Amino acid sequence: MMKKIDVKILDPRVGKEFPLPTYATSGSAGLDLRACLNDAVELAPGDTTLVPTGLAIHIADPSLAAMMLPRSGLGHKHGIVLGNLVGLINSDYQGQLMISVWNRGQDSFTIQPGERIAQMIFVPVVQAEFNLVEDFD
Amino acid sequence: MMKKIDVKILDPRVGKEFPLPTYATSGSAGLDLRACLNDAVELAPGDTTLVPTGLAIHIADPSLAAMMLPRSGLGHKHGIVLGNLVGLINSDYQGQLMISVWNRGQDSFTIQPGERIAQMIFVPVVQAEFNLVEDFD
Amino acid sequence: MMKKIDVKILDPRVGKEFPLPTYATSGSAGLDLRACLNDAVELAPGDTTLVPTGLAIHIADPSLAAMMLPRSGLGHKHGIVLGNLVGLINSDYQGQLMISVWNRGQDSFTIQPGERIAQMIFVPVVQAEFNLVEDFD
Ligand SMILES: O=c1ccn([C@H]2C[C@H](O)[C@@H](COP(=O)(O)OP(=O)(O)OP(=O)(O)O)O2)c(=O)[nH]1
Ligand SMILES: O=c1ccn([C@H]2C[C@H](O)[C@@H](COP(=O)(O)OP(=O)(O)OP(=O)(O)O)O2)c(=O)[nH]1
Ligand SMILES: O=c1ccn([C@H]2C[C@H](O)[C@@H](COP(=O)(O)OP(=O)(O)OP(=O)(O)O)O2)c(=O)[nH]1
Ligand SMILES: [Mg+2]
Ligand SMILES: [Mg+2]
Ligand SMILES: [Mg+2]
Repeated sequence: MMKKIDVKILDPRVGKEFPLPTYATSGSAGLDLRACLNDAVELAPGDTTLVPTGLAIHIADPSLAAMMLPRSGLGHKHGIVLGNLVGLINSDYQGQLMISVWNRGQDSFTIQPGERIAQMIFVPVVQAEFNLVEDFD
Repeated sequence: MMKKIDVKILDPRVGKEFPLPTYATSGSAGLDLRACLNDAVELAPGDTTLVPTGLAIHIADPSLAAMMLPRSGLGHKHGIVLGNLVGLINSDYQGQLMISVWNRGQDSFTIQPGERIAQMIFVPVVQAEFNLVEDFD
Repeated sequence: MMKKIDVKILDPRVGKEFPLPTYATSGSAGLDLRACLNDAVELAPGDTTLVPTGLAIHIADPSLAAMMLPRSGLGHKHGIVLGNLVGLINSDYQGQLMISVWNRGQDSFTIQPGERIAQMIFVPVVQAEFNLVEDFD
């Protein structure tokens, strides 16, 4: 299923020096997000840094959310994952998309400007209404 | 999409001193879960603690699951995430919802009673049946 | 919702000595994945190891992805989680399914051959097309 998502470019290098997020292939679940940075950021073991994307999206449909995830290679091989583990993006969020980058491993890592440092999937979400009961079936 | 989910209150403070989980806004993907605790729990760096919710849900529809996730602020800023990383709640689970709270950072943290310590999304899930093949297309 | 997923057995012990992944119950969201190993692997605190499944799947439908997650018991109780935190499996991926096993805790752990070391859910995914705007609504 396809959905057009409104995006506001906040940094003029996004779409230019830092390409807009893209699906690496046509069967790819996730779009790879790029670090919108002026200079490289050295992330020491155990440390977390907030990386700008230079963009804002507005999902708008409350039946939809996005989830930011590590990329497998960075996570597995380099211990470069998310400080919030999974980043949940609400349909009504219109701020800048930010990446909490966490070095969960033993080796210092250089986050380069423009690096595809995380990915994001769009998934349907269901809004629950609680029905109080004394017992289940 | 909307779904009524049966909930059993297990601790009588849930719905009273500890509010039932709620969507912070109407476009929010996740419901914030509250720590059903008698007293605050001090979580040292690197440590994990099992936090009760004082509630049980029964999703019941095998086309639906819930996923518990860190909240971004706690995860990023405080290193307060999940010890199981993501908590998957099965449609047929009827036990108490529990939160594995893990301090992945360097600073000791006080989990207060009633704190919105994690969030939960409901997502559709697909049940796979494997089709054995010698080769793909 | 149900979906047949093509699977290629890559190791002849899969489906024999190492059972194919299964839903523990009929309301279970996830299939438990087994470590296709010749011998046990001792995973020291803080270390990551790549575990084969001995199988390959081909989801094929770009409206579907899988997500690999820790199992709650291993994650919470033993600190045995995923080095990539969540493993996203793309619809067009046809390689061997691999598990990045990460010991996030303080105790050494033996990964036995055949152990149900992680689980996998199939979720619908939406492919986004960006619509550039100057302002949101
Ligand atoms: O990796 C992330 C995670 C979240 N967000 C944004 C989008 C999301 O809608 C908002 C709030 O996320 P969450 O609800 O997980 O964090 P919170 O701590 O509950 O903040 P709030 O009180 O605003 O809901 O932060 C990001 O930009 N990056
Ligand atoms: O953060 C969590 C994660 C899970 N659960 C409950 C709901 C879920 O349905 C059950 C089992 O979860 P999972 O299948 O991930 O753990 P397991 O180690 O495989 O236990 P089991 O053998 O019972 O399936 O534990 C929670 O209360 N909190
Ligand atoms: O735990 C995992 C995660 C991923 N994969 C496979 C399936 C997935 O389709 C592929 C690529 O995953 P991802 O896109 O997260 O990693 P990447 O670093 O971006 O590699 P690539 O550049 O190939 O997309 O790796 C696994 O076998 N196990
Ligand atoms: Mg990728
Ligand atoms: Mg929130
Ligand atoms: Mg299980």
